[PDB]
Amino acid sequence: MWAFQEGVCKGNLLSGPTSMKAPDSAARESIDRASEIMTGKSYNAVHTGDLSKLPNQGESPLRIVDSDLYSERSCCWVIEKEGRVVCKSTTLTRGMTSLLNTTKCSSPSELICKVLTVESLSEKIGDTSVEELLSHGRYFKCALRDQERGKPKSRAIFLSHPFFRLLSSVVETHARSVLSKVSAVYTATASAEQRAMMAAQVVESRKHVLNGDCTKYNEAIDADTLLKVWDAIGMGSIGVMLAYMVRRKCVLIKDTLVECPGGMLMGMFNATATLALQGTTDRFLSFSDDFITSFNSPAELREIEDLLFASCHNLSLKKSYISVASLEINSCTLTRDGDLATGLGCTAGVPFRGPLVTLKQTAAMLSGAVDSGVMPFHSAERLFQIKQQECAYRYNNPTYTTRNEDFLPTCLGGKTVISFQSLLTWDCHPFWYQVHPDGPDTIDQKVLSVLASKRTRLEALSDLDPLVPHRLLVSESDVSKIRAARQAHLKSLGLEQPTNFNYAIYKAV
Amino acid sequence: SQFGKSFKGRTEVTITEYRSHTVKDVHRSLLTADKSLRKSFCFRNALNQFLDKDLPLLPIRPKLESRVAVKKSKLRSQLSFRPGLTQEEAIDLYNKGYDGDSVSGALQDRVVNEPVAYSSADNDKFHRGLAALGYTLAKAKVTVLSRSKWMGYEDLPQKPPNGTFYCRKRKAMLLISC
Amino acid sequence: MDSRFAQLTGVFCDDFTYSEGSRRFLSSYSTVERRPGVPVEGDCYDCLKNKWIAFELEGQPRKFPKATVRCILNNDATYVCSEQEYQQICKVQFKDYLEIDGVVKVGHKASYDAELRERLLELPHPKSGPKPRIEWVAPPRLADISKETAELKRQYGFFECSKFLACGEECGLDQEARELILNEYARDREFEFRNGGWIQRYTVASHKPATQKILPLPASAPLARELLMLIARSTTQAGKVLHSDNTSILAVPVMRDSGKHSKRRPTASTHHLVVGLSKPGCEHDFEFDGYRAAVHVMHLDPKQSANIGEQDFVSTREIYKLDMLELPPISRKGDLDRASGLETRWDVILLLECLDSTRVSQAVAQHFNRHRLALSVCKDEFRKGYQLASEIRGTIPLSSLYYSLCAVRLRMTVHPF
RNA sequence: GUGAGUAAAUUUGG
RNA sequence: AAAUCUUUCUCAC
Ligand SMILES: [Zn+2]
Repeated sequence: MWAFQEGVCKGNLLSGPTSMKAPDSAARESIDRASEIMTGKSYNAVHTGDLSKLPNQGESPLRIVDSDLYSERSCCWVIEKEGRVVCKSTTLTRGMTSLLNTTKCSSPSELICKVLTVESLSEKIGDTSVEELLSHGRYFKCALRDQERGKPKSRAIFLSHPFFRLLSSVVETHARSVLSKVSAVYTATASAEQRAMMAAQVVESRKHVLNGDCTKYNEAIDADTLLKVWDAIGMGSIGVMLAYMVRRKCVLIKDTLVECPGGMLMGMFNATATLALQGTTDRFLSFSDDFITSFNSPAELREIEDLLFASCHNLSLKKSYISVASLEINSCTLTRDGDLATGLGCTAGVPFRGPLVTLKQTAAMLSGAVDSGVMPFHSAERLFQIKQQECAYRYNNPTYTTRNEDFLPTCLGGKTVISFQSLLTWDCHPFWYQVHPDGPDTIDQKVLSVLASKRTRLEALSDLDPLVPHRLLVSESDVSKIRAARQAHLKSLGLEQPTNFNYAIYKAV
Repeated sequence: SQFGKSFKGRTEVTITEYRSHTVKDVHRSLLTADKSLRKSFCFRNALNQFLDKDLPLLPIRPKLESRVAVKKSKLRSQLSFRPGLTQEEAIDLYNKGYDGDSVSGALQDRVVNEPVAYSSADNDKFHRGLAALGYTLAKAKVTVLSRSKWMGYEDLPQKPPNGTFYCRKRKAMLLISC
Repeated sequence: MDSRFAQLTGVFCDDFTYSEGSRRFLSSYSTVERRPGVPVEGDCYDCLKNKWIAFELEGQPRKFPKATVRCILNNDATYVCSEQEYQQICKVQFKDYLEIDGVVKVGHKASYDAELRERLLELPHPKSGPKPRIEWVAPPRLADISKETAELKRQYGFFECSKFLACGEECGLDQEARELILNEYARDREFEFRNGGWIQRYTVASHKPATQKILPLPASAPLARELLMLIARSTTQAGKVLHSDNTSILAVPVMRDSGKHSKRRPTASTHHLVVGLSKPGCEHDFEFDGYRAAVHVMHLDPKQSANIGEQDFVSTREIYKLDMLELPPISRKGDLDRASGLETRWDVILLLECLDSTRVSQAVAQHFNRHRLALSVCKDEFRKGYQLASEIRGTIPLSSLYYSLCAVRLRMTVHPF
């Protein structure tokens, strides 16, 4: 049916693929591709472009954001029981805490300063040294990549050591700053539509467009290229250490360590990889492996191909095409004048995940579609009515409801089929407010959140004064004192636990 | 003495790390959303409770009526800018007993960019989803340190040269810099 | 005590009074303000609170007594202090950004930089590699798509029946007959019976993929929504016959036969065998008490079942129909047939897309979108984007890929672009 | 490697 | 047995 669409359709209506296939095969093939590229027989991994038009941020203070150093994402922790390296998977928060415990350090900034300040690689920084840190930071673990539409085969992501993550965070922050400075496209966070509009404006002055993709992007960005870019932007010893760890990286597949000297593992240094091409030439609008450019004559196209080759941005011959009447970037398709291309485009269907979550999500999707030119409003209203009918067929059993109120949705025992326009313009019973995309959370969302939320934990450090930074050092006594002071102040007001604060109600009055 | 085990070997840790160690991880349920909602009639009980108790206390909102003629145009990014709170009212809100985390979140400005291809004569901003129909949206740096009496602090005089004092007109500690 | 903070201390307390006129903070770096006859325990002394204040850079602790209050100046122009008051004073006072020596900079060079660079140099480096010769030609034509479809068909062939895809049509039996047939089929396969439920026990695996072939298209899929809802219900209700308005299925857990002490209940990872009924007249016919029906099985992964059971067939069909061209009639093998073909078979194709958990049709659709938007493509390379057989394995995904290619061929044949 | 039992997915979706 | 290294429950020693 996607083949018989009048306009552009990516076939995103159904959910993405699923699989529990182990990631060992994907990682093994990725490492084999990297090894093949290293021997210079498949693609190019040697950077030749001149990265001289890049500002040198050598004097910029080393800025570390601690928010991204702690998270629930998985990471690899390395131990040396009897001289043999053992790799375990643990939350990034636990990994960072273990790293800080091994080398006594109040915060990651102190660890970075100590690492950069020692006078030798064997000097102790606690129960470790820079040599040991570098040796342990080259170990990675394989995991299954998140499923995405259009990729039936499972892909592999790689979890790194906390030290590697810290250095990567620093270099990536500075590389993103340089990228934002070099061009206005990467201001802070450009969505697909914003990038598409900017590209349409940029490439309007030429005839042909070169909607293109880079193949084997992660396997072709060598440690040499990363070090070259980092030196160009002035990364100092941090860049050298990171390049050394990348060159010596080892991946634990199943139960064996395999060497992968070639390329990088996954999209870790996206900013640096983009900066390679961007500093090579001001002719492309590239976001990692996705780029777009325009040309007028075959000689210009040959120059573009040579520029891409010299920047280790090997063109993907399978899914790169030349267009004259359309532009395409990050799945967003636009007309040369800037208008969104007619058709469904990237519209995605809403799977059944609850009586009211489904309605809220389909309402949000239809609002997004109608706000653009995807479909007229009447079509969206008909689709909303159809979805309400489907939800009624699916959720109108006693196991979900025992009510027969007139105002209730047909799927919860009622006999109300709210018009899409009536729902959007707050013209319904208050029970329907939760179904509005901007309305409060639905009953299903709260129930599922409670289910998810249902260890010898520490003393909770919530309800903090907004004026205290999160980088302040606190001991056990400090936490207890803060809790006691907050409780005493709340009691002085004759009040229980603090009342929830919502910005909308505060602005209303 | 969990502090001595989670942070073994360190007596002081940053607030970020300590809070990261109290996130209360959420476990990925192995069942679908439908089966989870059916389990123990949790959703049915929640719906009964909401209808009986929560629904009557809902602050009924007004219905949108303002409309303007619109015509299809190029794709644009409609920008909604919600300002964040400032130090003064943030301190006041925290002192009054509101949750500190919520106020901390509200101190950050919010920017919403929405792709819309629809324009009006006056270039009005439209509501969520209602773009086709045309529903429109329309010296001394005295600093308040706190709204409480800190013990053993000098009272604010007529001409506070540069110190920190207490104000009687407004129940707050004032820092008079410069 | 460090001499790099002297100036920083001076600006920290310009003219700040504490009692009536006297300056609140005494700077230890100035003799006139320094307190004689007492050991110095910090950068500055506060007389109201009788405390010592020390300034440190980010991650650079100084040697001062624990009693001394430390005010950290972060690299992002943000200050921290255990005492809110001193934090505010420093925040307002240090607006004039004055760089302090010792601040760590991203360009910092460690004493081991040369050694690490030498180690990197001694390590292996990549070779250049060949420059591709790119030829830009017109996109593939109908002939190339027909060639790809014919290659797939001759390489894999067709099944005699539609297998589980026939379960989207009525089997011609009532609820009682359907339940009896399913239960008697489960008994015939010698499935274990326990706690009123069926369990399929296995001991050894051949460790080879099952035979792959293309499924012929049934005439229509009237019971697509019913079947998908039944699978969604069976995600957890396994071992007993599930009934719908017009059809039934039986999802039996697949468990290892360890021995006398064996697994007795399903767990999160336990696979299912979904057994469904369709009209008889194929190899998989089953008869009991005069009731005859074709019994077709599908081995489903729990993630596969969860993904399949959540699809919205009707809404997807309507969204596709919003801006669709005229769908032609097609034959059992996805070939244009204006004489005896049926337009309802397209519904079946959609149902197949819902049943295929790898969604290779999504990849085919993305490539076809590129094809329709392309003026020129790389010769002999773009055409190798519809060859997705290596990316998938199984009868259902193979059939889905074949019929996606057939849909592309039909679009090019009937509505050329 | 040996032995034994059989909290969690059925309760409750036409 | 199948969309085939997946269908791998608990306890004690
Ligand atoms: Zn058959």
